[PDB]
Amino acid sequence: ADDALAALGAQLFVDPALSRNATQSCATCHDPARAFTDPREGKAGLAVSVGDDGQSHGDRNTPTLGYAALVPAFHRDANGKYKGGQFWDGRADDLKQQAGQPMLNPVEMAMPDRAAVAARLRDDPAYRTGFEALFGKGVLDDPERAFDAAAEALAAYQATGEFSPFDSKYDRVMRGEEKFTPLEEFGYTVFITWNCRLCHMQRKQGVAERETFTNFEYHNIGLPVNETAREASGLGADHVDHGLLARPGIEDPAQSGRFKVPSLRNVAVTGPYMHNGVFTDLRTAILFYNKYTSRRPEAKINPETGAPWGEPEVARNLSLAELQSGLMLDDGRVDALVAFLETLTDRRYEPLLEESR
Amino acid sequence: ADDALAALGAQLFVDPALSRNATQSCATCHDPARAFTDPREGKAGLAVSVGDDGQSHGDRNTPTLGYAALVPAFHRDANGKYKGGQFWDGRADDLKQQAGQPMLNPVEMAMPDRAAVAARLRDDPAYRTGFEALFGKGVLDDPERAFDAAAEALAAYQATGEFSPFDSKYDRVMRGEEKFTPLEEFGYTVFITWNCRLCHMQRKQGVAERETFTNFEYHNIGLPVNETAREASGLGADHVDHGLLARPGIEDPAQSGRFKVPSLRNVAVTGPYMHNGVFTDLRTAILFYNKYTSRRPEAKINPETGAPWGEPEVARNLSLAELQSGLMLDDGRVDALVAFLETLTDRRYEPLLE
Amino acid sequence: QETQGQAAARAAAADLAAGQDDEPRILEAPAPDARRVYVNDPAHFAAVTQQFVIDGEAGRVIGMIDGGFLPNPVVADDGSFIAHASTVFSRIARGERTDYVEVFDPVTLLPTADIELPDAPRFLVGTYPWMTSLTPDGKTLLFYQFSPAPAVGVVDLEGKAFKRMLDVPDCYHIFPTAPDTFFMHCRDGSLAKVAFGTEGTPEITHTEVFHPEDEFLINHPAYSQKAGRLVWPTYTGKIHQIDLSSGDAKFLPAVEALTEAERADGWRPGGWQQVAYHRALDRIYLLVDQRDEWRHKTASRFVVVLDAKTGERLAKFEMGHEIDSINVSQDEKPLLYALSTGDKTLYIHDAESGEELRSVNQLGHGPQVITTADMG
Amino acid sequence: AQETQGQAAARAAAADLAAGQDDEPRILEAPAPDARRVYVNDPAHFAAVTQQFVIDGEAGRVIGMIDGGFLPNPVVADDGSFIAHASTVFSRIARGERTDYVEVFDPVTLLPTADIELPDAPRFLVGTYPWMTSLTPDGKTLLFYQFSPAPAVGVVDLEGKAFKRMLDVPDCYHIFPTAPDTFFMHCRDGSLAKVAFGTEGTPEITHTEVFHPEDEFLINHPAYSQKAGRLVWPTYTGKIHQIDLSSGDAKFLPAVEALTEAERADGWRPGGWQQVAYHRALDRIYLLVDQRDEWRHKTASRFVVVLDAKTGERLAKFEMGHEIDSINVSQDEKPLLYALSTGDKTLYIHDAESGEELRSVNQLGHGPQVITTADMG
Amino acid sequence: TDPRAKWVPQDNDIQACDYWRHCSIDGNICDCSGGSLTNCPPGTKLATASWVASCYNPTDGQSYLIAYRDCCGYNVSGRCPCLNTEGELPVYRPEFANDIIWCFGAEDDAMTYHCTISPIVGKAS
Amino acid sequence: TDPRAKWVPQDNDIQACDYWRHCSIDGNICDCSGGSLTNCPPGTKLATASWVASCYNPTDGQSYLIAYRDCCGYNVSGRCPCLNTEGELPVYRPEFANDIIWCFGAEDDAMTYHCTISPIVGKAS
Ligand code: HEC
Ligand code: HEC
Ligand code: HEC
Ligand code: HEC
Ligand SMILES: [Ca+2]
Ligand SMILES: [Ca+2]
Ligand code: NA
Ligand code: NA
Repeated sequence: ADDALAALGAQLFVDPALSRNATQSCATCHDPARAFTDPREGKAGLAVSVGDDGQSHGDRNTPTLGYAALVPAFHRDANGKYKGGQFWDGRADDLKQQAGQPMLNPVEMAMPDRAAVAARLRDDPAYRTGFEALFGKGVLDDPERAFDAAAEALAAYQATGEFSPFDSKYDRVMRGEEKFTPLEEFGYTVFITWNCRLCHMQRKQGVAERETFTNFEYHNIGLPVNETAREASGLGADHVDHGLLARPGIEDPAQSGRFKVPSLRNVAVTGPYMHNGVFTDLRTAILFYNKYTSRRPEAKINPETGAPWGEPEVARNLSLAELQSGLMLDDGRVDALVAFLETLTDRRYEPLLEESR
Repeated sequence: ADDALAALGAQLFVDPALSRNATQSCATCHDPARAFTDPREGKAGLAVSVGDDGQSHGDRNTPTLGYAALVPAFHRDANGKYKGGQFWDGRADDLKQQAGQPMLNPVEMAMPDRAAVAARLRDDPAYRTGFEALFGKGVLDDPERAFDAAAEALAAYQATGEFSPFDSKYDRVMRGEEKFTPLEEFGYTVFITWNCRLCHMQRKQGVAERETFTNFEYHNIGLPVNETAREASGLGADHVDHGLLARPGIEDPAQSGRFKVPSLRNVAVTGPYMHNGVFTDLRTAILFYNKYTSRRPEAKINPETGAPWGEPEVARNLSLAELQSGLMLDDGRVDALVAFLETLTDRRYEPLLE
Repeated sequence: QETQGQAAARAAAADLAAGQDDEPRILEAPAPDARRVYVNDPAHFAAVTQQFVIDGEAGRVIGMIDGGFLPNPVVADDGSFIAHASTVFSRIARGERTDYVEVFDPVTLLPTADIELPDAPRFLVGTYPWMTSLTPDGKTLLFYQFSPAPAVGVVDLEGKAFKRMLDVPDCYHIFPTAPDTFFMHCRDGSLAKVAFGTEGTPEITHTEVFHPEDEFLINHPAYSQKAGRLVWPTYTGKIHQIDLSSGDAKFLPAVEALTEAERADGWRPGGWQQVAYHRALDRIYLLVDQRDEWRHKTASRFVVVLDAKTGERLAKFEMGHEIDSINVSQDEKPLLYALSTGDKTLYIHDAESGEELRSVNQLGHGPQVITTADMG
Repeated sequence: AQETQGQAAARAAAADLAAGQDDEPRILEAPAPDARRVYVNDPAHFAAVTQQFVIDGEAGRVIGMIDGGFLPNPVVADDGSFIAHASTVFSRIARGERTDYVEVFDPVTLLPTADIELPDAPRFLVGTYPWMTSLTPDGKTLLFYQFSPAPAVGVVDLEGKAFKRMLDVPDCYHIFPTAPDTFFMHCRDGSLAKVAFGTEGTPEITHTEVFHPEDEFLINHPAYSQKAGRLVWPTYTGKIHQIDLSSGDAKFLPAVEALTEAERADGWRPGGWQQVAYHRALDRIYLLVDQRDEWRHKTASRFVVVLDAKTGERLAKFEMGHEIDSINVSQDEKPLLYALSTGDKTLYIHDAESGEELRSVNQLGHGPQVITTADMG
Repeated sequence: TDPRAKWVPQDNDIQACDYWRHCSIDGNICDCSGGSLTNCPPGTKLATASWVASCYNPTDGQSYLIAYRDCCGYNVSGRCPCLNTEGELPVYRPEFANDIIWCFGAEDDAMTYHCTISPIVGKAS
Repeated sequence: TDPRAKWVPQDNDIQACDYWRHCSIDGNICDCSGGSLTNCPPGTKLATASWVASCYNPTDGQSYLIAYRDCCGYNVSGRCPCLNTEGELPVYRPEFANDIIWCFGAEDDAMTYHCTISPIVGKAS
């Protein structure tokens, strides 16, 4: 059952029959060979993904599903900080609430409704047998049950060790089964002494048992609009991605422009970066942080364009207290961090490291 | 000898035959019964004195001769402060060089010249004998010698115990013979802890053997012109009294407006005060020092006039480091100071206080 | 038995073991209460100084406030704010001088007002708590100016502005009785009542002379604003108690802290804040020891406690330490605080018995003045 | 044996009283700076205000003091003409608006003759390292290290009394000036960087070769003799790097061991604050050493080894007889060895030859750490 | 108490200079002036920078990474001063150097040193 | 060394708190911070105001008025601190009170206290 439900999810996950035109499965955009992200080229490069219709582009980068099962369900903590949830703006509560969405999203898999999804599941005798053994007879006859069952099978599948194996070098090193290179060890020291750790470590203090390099909080780090992705998405020149403020139920204008801190696990192989896939290279994502600390003019220029980073999409609610650390990362420290962030790659994606390198 | 000399001096000092009209002697202006100052009402009150001639008035107030003999001879000390000498502007070096000047001053005793002074000395058989025994035969037939020897007798006379008796109550208290009244003691304590002792004590530290409540220095304390005295002097309203700078050979502009710190001995009985007699009461003179320290509206007003003190006659070289002590003398402290100053009255003038 | 550092070690070990997460942050001091005690370190005339905020109950430092040269601390009886008149210089101890008043939130210790005092008008003197004083209404702060002449400055803590200087006669110390009036002690041995309008020469009334010229009243009388009791020792332990509630000075019978005998064997008050006054208990505490006439600022190893009404010795404590300054919490069952400048330590005593309960050491360089709120 | 200075004063005051000798109370001038003047700075364990003591080391007498702000860097012009410090104050003691500034002082009247604001609060606030603020050899420029947002060096013109410019440097530390417009720094990678700077323009930065492994640790208080261009840099183990900068480029001198291997085998290590002094005229190194665990390297030491800087030969091992944090020597012949104890707040003044304690100056603040002497001869 | 002896951590009193987390602290322990083991006192401003050390916890046999942080904007507390240097490296390895005033990132530009906190941020490898 | 005992003046060492002229000194002896018995250290500013005391000179049995003057405009010296109170009256008798910072009349309006000199201004009474 705990195995069988994940097993059913495994099948759904790769089944393109869950898309309108049958071209697209979860695996299409969350490609297992690419740490569950989208290797496909669209009108905005790798920044945003193309739906089942073969034309529609999303407005956000497709995030890894690796370690997404470690994120807590979305909640407000006692200090008034929102934490957890799924999607960049935390608008899904958890994996199960997220799962049905790509399915019905006309920009993604674009099934017209629950009833069309159920009908798909029905046509396959393996589903009828797999679903019925877990959820009961006639489950596939009830669109609401079938759709929820599918979401739960998918959520259970993403919670398996296949998605969060913890077998990165970093893990191996924390187990004492090996050591960091000197560069890696310095990256690690920087990471934990500089401001990164104020957002990219599970805990404020103490040691986490299954660290995924995010505190699950929401921060506006002052990223500019990704012009090409925003063109591809068709959302308009006047459109503002309000991040967490777009979550239904969030009204507080202080949440405008804040996004979930992503896990750094497999960061090395899941470029391009940030919620709109604005930066292609890992080192560029790191350099971006120097714009709050460095006085050198170069710190204000995106190295990938040679132009200013650009005005923040949302100029208010910047995490200035954390971002303006009073210390700039020199290049030695940025190299050290890249090396440290690469130790975060799962074993099976270690071969992908060569091409990024 | 020094006795006989002083006794000749004593003869000359009360002799009006040393003035043009023989109407006036040293003692006329420096009246022994008024601590050697001038009791005579002139056109400007007692601010200034009238010469032999009847209408010539001075521009300075007649100082006491008591304790004048303790003042050192004029000199610049190693810190560059001029000290000592005689007259309010230090223009005489010592008593000897001073004595002659009134004899010859046309606004004072007004003898035309030394020889007219000599002739008057001959007229008196007592002087032929007195002078000749001290300075030798023919002293009076020579104007130069006669005049210098007269100045010497006067200087010797002013150096006697009679001019500087050290028998004030202040002196008696410092000898353990008597105590100060609580108020006198308060005033003494105030005098020596406030800025007064920065100028009106002989030494900077240690104990003086014969204190005369002056360091013999020159200071411009910023005094205004004396209105009537200046008019009476006939020196004109264009005139500036530059104090020490008027001493020949003092050329340094910093000394303009500076006057010798008077001895405060007998100060209670030698009003009016300051180089120009501008303040009639001792209290007023004490209060003048508050114009530098006090913020209060009364600071600014001469209480004898009810009006602003007046601009300094000489607006520069004010002794500000000293006068601006930061502290104001209250009523009680000004009381205490008057009480303390009265203890500087010599015994024989103790009856002059009321 | 467990010290505060030890309990802290254990709670920390347990949060680690349990994997408990907590956010590193800025603590708030515990709300001001009766047992809070403030120790001002005038630091032997150092140009900067510290005030320690101390939980008298735990004997724990719960915060600190920096001050300038010989700052005058004030503590609102109601616990709603602390303030001080302080003095800084643009180059440590030299250059342009700024006198100012700062008002602090008593839990975050953040400054809530910073009020420049024109023309550098503070009296710079070893710290006499009553040289700067809050009005009962807490709306005004009055500070003494010695130079060029005795004067009193009026600070509006409500509009956060300096108002003006009051011209007074030859008098010292400031004991506010009301939002427009305060008493001072004069050189002629009276107290002067100063009532200040919004404008004009304040109206000034003298009491009768209440002590001889050769009788010497200490620099640190205890004054309880809420009781209006001005408690004032002389060098010999003769204590003038003055009732100031009613708006005028009723002179209370004079009392003696030491026995006519004891003063024959050389018992005298001595130290800094030589006297404490507990309002509700109506008690005087006095630092005493055997000393020469002219060692009146030295530490004392003994405290005597006497009824403010009768003058009967209620206790004599051997403090066990050289104590310069005493004060007391004004709650019931007060602590008697006994500050040693030399040990730099606040010894916190039970005021009833005199048992040493706890102490907080390392209180600056030469702590001198103990302040407490009167909250009840 | 012998008459203390307070006894000699009592005697002479008594004689002046007896003889009615007058004298004007005034402000003394300090005696002219000389080879035996020693400055002791008291960072006061991070206090917001601090003191420097001007000391006559011959008499063991405090002849002056200079106030400073938060963790000031003192400098003393080698020729005696002035002293200066870079300092930090705040408008409300330790909070509000920060003003970094440099003050120059007349070394006799001790009066400030310059007060130079440093814009944008650029000082490195660190436990006092003498070589984090440095005079050029001609005394006309003061260079101060900045760490935040990145390593940089501020240039201050003491002659025109103005701040000039920040220089961007690599990831490097300390400032050993060698010329009116050049200094060296030590880099994280184990090399030294030479920084040549003009009024404007990108500084000329050159790196020497790496001169120590990543696992050999160079202490924060190397001795640097500007006049000899000798940089004497101990490691944690008492191995001493010597770099000769006197040709205006770095020549690496042979390493000497301050401790023998028996001693190292038995846990002798350098330790303290200013662990090392260098007497220029004798070409001798003084190192505070003691038996200590390897991570107790900032604790006081009780011994000074004196070694010949050319051969590495040990010449003495002095038992200091006190807990010493910092040493330094006068630069004249027959030098004094100054032995400052932060714990005792006392400068012990020793004969550098025999190691014998000669006299001491106590009551030097709260946590005095830094001794500076001028090299005048 | 032999200052030169190998430092021996204890896990039983955080106000003492041998407490295990203080193995590379330099300054004053914030618990002594109104903060706690890992919080700043009222009125001071918590820095975001830190230097780190790996400190052996004799309670659990584990070494932990302790990222020290200063409480800034007040004159030095003067209470519970301590200086330990376990693993402490010279200023050129600033990550591990503890003479630096690590007040960077403190609110209001606070850079004066009041005291230091000793939070754990990870296990040591 | 017994602080409450009679003060015993000596005429043999001015840097000692029992030197005869320091009989009503409060603070620090200027001689220990580079002044002398009657002169200020360099850099400080000599006040013109003073508190006085009659101090007994053991050596001649005479009693001298010492008018203490403050050297101002530096932080307190920290050296040879002393507080004696022979003849010392409370603040409302300021002429004899020594808690006051007698820096009035100091150049440049210097009012911070550094140390105190002990010059004789007269014989007592
Ligand atoms: C491309 C058309 C996609 C297909 C098909 C699927 N996903 Fe996806 N995923 C996509 C994007 C563009 C985003 C981000 C959108 C946003 O608004 O933030 C996502 C996000 C998720 C997440 C959240 C992960 C996180 O927040 O870190 C999960 C758990 C997820 N996707 C799972 C998922 C499943 C189960 C799918 C098939 C049913 C599926 N995705 C399809 C892009 C696309
Ligand atoms: C909170 C103020 C943060 C601090 C400090 C740092 N990071 Fe961050 N990081 C943060 C967020 C909120 C995000 C997503 C921003 C968005 O809107 O998209 C990020 C992202 C990264 C990434 C990209 C990861 C990915 O796209 O999957 C990297 C590589 C990253 N951050 C690294 C990083 C480092 C190295 C930091 C110290 C220099 C650091 N971050 C600080 C939130 C915050
Ligand atoms: C009134 C006309 C006077 C007669 C006659 C004499 N003196 Fe005089 N004396 C008088 C004045 C107005 C002044 C000060 C004038 C000035 O220029 O400052 C003086 C001054 C002296 C002094 C100096 C005293 C001091 O500075 O304190 C001496 C010693 C003195 N006078 C003596 C003196 C003698 C010996 C006389 C007879 C020859 C004599 N004076 C006449 C007023 C008058
Ligand atoms: C130097 C700055 C002085 C200080 C301080 C004080 N006094 Fe003075 N006094 C001074 C001078 C130079 C003079 C003569 C000024 C002039 O131009 O005439 C005086 C005068 C007096 C007098 C008048 C004496 C007389 O007329 O014979 C009195 C009574 C007096 N001074 C008193 C006094 C007191 C009480 C002071 C402290 C408050 C004080 N002086 C300060 C020089 C200086
Ligand atoms: Ca990505
Ligand atoms: Ca007169
Ligand atoms: Na793009
Ligand atoms: Na919303």
